Amino acid sequence: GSPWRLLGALCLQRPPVVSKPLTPLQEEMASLLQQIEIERSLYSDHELRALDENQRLAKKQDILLAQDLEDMWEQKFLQFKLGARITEADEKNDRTSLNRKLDRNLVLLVREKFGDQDVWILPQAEWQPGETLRGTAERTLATLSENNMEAKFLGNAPCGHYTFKFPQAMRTESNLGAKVFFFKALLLTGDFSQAGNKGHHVWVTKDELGDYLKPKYLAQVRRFVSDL
Amino acid sequence: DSSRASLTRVHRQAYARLYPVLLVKQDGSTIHIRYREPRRMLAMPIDLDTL
Amino acid sequence: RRTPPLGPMPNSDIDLSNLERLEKYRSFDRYRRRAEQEAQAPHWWRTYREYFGEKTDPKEKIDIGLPPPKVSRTQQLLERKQAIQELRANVEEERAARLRTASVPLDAVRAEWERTCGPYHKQRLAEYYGLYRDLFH
Amino acid sequence: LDKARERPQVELTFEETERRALLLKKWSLYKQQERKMERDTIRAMLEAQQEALEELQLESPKLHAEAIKRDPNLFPFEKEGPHYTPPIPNYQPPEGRYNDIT
Amino acid sequence: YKTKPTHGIGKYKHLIKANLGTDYEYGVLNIHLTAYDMTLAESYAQYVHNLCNSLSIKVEESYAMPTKTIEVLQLQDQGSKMLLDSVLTTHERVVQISGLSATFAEIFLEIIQSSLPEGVRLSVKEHTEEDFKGRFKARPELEELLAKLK
Amino acid sequence: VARKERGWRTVFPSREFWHRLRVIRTQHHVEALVEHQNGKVVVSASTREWAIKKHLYSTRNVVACESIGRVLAQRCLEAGINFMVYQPTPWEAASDSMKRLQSAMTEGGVVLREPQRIYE
Amino acid sequence: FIERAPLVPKVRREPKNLSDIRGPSTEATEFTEGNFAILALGGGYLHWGH
RNA sequence: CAGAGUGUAGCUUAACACAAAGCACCCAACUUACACUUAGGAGAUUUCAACUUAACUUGACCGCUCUGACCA
Repeated sequence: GSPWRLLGALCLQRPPVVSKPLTPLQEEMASLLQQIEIERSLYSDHELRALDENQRLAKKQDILLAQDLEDMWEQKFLQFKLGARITEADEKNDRTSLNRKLDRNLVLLVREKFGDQDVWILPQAEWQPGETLRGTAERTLATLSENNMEAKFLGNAPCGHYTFKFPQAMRTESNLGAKVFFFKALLLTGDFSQAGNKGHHVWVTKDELGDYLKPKYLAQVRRFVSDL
Repeated sequence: DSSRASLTRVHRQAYARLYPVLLVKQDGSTIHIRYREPRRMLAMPIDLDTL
Repeated sequence: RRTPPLGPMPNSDIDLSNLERLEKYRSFDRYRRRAEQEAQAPHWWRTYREYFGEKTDPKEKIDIGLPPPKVSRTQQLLERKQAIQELRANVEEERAARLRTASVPLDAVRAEWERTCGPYHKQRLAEYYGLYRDLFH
Repeated sequence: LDKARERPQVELTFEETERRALLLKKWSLYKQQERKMERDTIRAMLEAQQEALEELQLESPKLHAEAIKRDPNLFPFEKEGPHYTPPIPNYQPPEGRYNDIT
Repeated sequence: YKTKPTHGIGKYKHLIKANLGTDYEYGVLNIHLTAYDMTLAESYAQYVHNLCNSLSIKVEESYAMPTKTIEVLQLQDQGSKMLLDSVLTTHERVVQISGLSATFAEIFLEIIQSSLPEGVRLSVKEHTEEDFKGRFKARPELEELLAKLK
Repeated sequence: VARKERGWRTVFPSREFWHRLRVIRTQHHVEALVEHQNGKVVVSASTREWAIKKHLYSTRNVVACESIGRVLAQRCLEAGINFMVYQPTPWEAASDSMKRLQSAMTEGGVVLREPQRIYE
Repeated sequence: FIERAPLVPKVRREPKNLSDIRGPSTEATEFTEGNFAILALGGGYLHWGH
């Protein structure tokens, strides 16, 4: 055997649901692109309709005018209510629901107890004989408490590794430390059940990831977790 | 970021004017697209056959 | 009959195994710049410079002029950097530079040229006329 | 092809040209930072992945041979882009019919 | 000259010239970019094409698919006849790349999906089995290939 | 009456001249050189020297290229060099910065075409 | 099974001046997979009968 | 936590001084796109003193890397 335990970590990420709002510099450029587009385009069928109607009215068989139809479009739009980009969970700061922070990616964190101490880490399982290292990460989903989620794994190679040693208490020749390997996957659809939410798992971004993780553990995690 | 390649303009020598419109999907989600007419919103109805 | 080369071949360093994933030139100017670099380098074969280039003695030519002035580079560089930021801060210069209407005063340029690098250009120009060749051998 | 659809070309004032010209120089620097962050992000992922594989081979060379293999189930991969608003939990779109022109 | 040590100094032909997918690298990947906006598909395909060059990935071909026009009919108010509402046009851009390793695929796929604009659909599939790798070639290409055949 | 190095018909650039105006524009700097047929450089004018750098908003724009020619033209007259050839690529000739550099040399009294050699 | 004749004849890339049976061999002179082989100590032509 | 090692924007054995250079990189226009080209943009000596030229030599200060301490 080996003195380092092999643990197959899993890094489940929630892709952004809504587009991130444009920066003030981007807003200025966005207006310029549309302003240039109008100046370098021909008259549309709607614009040519309005000009002809103006000439005919000035001189004097269309029931609906160009401007009149535009008002109808505006009235229908004001009746429909668009989805709220900022959800209630954002106001409540409930870091357990996927509904929060739709603009940014979310990383799953689960709290586990080691040495009679609770530590927030990524989901992981011990490697077993006759099983690939990637298959260990897929097994972690089955061990979760009442989870119905389909994860999309990208490749087979690990996305990171962390090494730690027992603090001279349980350190032995047969068990000197452990080497975890992080596997990233995409959360296609699904969410946890309502049985256990608060103490079970939380979903935070990379910026708010350091609060839960340890400084040494966070060092190897902020490397394969992007903030784009 | 979704803004990495989002802000662009029509790179055509000849083309008709387009207006920024919202395309509401069948589940309420909306997306910014450019339409021929200045319709403030567009909502795709649900097909009767796909029921 | 074959004879091994007396020196490294021109394109010997190129590896033919991964020829598909090798950066190309893609342009005439990029090849021309590299082509001129190797044309100014010594070669073990016969070259144009061997027969037409002006023969010079391998011994370095002596310098018999005044010793070079002593200037502190760190202070010289800092003062030059500060002037650039002030010039670029003005919006009138940038507008004139963008409109391709700005110009430099030629009289002031030569005043600084004659003090900093003027003597070195004169030495290079004098060598072209061969004044050092005849006056001082 | 008809020239009746052409719109009049309104001249741009000096300030309008000045603002656009200064706006394009700031947009060039803004896009340079986006590429810089993306370039480092790809480098960061590549360095961590390559370093992780080296540690895997030392611990167990058999598991290293499986990580570097391709994933037949990986493709095809389908990912839809974000939307301007989240979906409405309770919404009933109207009825209609879809016809495709090819 | 052949007997001279400088023989072959002028050789250039080996410098210029002289699919199957292995278990470690994917053979050919076709990236489909479906979006209702024509400019978004063109811009994102340009972004992907520029990304492949920076990451040292060969791009076989970047082309466009035929546009499919979709008519949207909405039910008339208090009636049974479908009336014309809007016309939605579907634009697709295909960027074909080959020579991507499995290990580097995880990073490549995550980068592109992160920068995916709104309303743009991403579809990556392999079509090397369909083959159809036949395109018009220039005369020198035919001459060299025919020379091998003889 | 001095012979020009005729030949080099299948390569670029030509060598049938006495003096050549060679413009080197890099990523940050723009440099123009006047060099003899044997390779010796007669006079130089670049944006790297403090004399021209202190009066330029940017050393890589058209203004910098035009300013080099105005400075070089004065140096060409002082050096006694009045005739020189310019051998640009088709894209360099069509470029706007090289057009104004040629204008600066012409307005400075330098003709961009050498007189033909006298054989008889 | 060895075909009597090639399906499609092909022009060889060797020079027309051929010494095909004359001189020492410069190919297939070492063992590749097995341990025993028949060594040729002379030049000749092998046809379908051989 | 010490121990050594190390220092120019991404790279470089570019930097004698006349001078912080060359390439790589970014935007726009041209291209379906890439590429070319044209037209633009951002850049750096870890910081201090040492008889002074010290990006160059010394140490400090500093950051970084590496190996152990530390470690779930």
